[PDB]
Amino acid sequence: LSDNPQRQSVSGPLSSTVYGFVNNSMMVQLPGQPGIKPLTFANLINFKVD
Amino acid sequence: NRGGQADPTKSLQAAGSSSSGVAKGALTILGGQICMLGLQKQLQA
Repeated sequence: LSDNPQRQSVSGPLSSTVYGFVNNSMMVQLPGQPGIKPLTFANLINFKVD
Repeated sequence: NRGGQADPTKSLQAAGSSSSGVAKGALTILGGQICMLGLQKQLQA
């Protein structure tokens, strides 16, 4: 629940669980002058670990 | 105040520093293409 600008959505049937619902809801933007900061250092350090 | 070379391979040399290897993209496209054609053929069969 901490601010994670790279939060990935849950798609498909997994979107219909309470945990996935909370994860998906933690991303919607209210029209209240948004102040969440997109990360600035996200391209100069690449992690291709699979 | 008065005074007094065309190297396409270079496109792959940037894959380590600010990764820009287009060969990775070409490989991904080719793999996805063979995957899609084979999948279509198998589903049709």
